[PDB]
Amino acid sequence: MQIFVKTLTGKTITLEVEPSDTIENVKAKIQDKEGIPPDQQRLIFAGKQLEDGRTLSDYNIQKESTLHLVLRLRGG
Amino acid sequence: QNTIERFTFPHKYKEKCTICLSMLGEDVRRLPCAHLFHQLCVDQWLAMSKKCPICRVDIE
Amino acid sequence: MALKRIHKELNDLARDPPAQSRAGPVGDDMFHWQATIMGPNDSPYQGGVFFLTIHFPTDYPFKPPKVAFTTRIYHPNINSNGSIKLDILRSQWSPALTISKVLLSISSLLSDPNPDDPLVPEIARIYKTDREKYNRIAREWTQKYAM
Ligand SMILES: [Zn+2]
Ligand SMILES: [Zn+2]
Repeated sequence: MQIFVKTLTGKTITLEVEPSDTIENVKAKIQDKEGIPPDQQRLIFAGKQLEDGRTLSDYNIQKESTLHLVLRLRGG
Repeated sequence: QNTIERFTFPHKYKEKCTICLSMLGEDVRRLPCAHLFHQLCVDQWLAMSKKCPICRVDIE
Repeated sequence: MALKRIHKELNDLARDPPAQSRAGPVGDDMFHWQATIMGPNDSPYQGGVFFLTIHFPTDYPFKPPKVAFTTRIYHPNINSNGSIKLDILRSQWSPALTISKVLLSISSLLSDPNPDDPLVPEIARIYKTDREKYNRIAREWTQKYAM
């Protein structure tokens, strides 16, 4: 299943995921493509910041959903 | 500027420019990441940072 | 250049309001704006109306706007002078960003503070160790200064 992760500047990341994937797994996948460590990623869907311990199904995230990636960097 | 021309593709357009926010015959420049901008708009940015304003990838 | 892009944003903000906010020029001066932003729903700032000032640099959009709260607010990432701890206002600015995206970002930060990189260390500490107290005080300050 494909989902899209968009950054504030309008970059689109496409990820191959499963509904059973946890937010933490999703962050890891984002890390492999974009080099951003999970700890400094925030993922938002439908206005809510997603929690690492929940799944995509938990938040009712479906095929070709768009998630927003917010970076909260160290020393920032 | 010469580094800009070496690693980018300048041409005439044939979608909005995210830098000036005007819609794209006008002179545009395509970065290696494939993002597109008005040549003037983007060159001003590249002159102070060698990274695409959208995907933040260095053009080198 | 800056002026042209700045009226462009004005229309785009009027037609498509970001996160229950209002924003426009201080009368004639296009490089100085006033904005209001509503406290996010089911945050402790809920119900509040918060004032922001915005100053655009002469070489906008290649340098970030200066954006600060002028309403007092209790938040780990916003200090007593209204400075806001957002990467995009400092080092992560890009000309592909817009004031709309900044206002969106401010709203997201109100909803979900980042206590690990604070502007107010002691409020961050409360947020971490006693969230009930953080919510209470945030609500109290909202009632006192923003409602
Ligand atoms: Zn342009
Ligand atoms: Zn790019």
